[PDB]
Amino acid sequence: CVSNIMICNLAYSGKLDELKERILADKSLATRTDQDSRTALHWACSAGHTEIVEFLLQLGVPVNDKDDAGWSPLHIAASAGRDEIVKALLVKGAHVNAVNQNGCTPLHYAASKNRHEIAVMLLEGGANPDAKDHYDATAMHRAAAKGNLKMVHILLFYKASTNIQDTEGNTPLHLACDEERVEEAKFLVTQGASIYIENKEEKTPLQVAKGGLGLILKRLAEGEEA
Amino acid sequence: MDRRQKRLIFSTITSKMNLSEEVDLEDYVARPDKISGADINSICQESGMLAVRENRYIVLAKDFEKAYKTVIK
Repeated sequence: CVSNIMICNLAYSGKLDELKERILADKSLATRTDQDSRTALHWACSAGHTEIVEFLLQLGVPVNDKDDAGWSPLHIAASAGRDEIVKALLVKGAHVNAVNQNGCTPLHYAASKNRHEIAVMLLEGGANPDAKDHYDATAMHRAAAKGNLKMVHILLFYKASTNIQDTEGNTPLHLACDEERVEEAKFLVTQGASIYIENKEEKTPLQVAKGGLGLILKRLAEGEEA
Repeated sequence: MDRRQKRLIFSTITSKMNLSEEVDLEDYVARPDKISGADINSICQESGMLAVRENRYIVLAKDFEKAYKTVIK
């Protein structure tokens, strides 16, 4: 079991029928909270049981309450890659720019785990592409760091900035270079990522790059500035 | 340490743990604190502990958050 409240365990376990009989037998169970300040909605979202989520939504339960970790149903759904559930939540007005305890919005996780469709759904629904977490990290930082090249492209289409700096002074380009995401890096400079911004270590994306990647980028940049 | 190595240790150690699907280790990987493999090891162990102390067989984001705070000063 994952919860101290029976209804929450049934939601995670996906027991739709028993869950419905018990909620209709006592409507309060639909919003009862557990030790993590979670309701059947959170757990159903985590497990990805679309059916249970739809049943709960048509029941009119709240869709924006956060658990004790600051996670809302949308954060969970997005990070867990439950495309269907994320679309349904958005319809019911899920807050697309809500942040959890570390300052992240659903888009952060979607971009991080390279979830294209969920990312698009979120951006089309008004997510701020430049949303910064408590460490001033954006969705693009997490994508660029891991080499999520297509994700970066998606973020760009929605006017994402390429030069926002995190608490260590790094821009998505920095991260890309540090982790040697070669193709990503060239692409970034190609779209205006600055090769001149210094991080807290006084290094530029050029001085962070390895294997002569810096020469390449400097050439791309200078040519893109000409 | 190197950013990729930091990620590797996290994913290596948790590969043998039951993490809820919404958890994203990149949340801790991406932080500025200079921790060591031992710290990473402690963070994961405490997280498992925190999950058990709640009779939960799946590890949550809240577990890693406390654990992180508990190990890094």
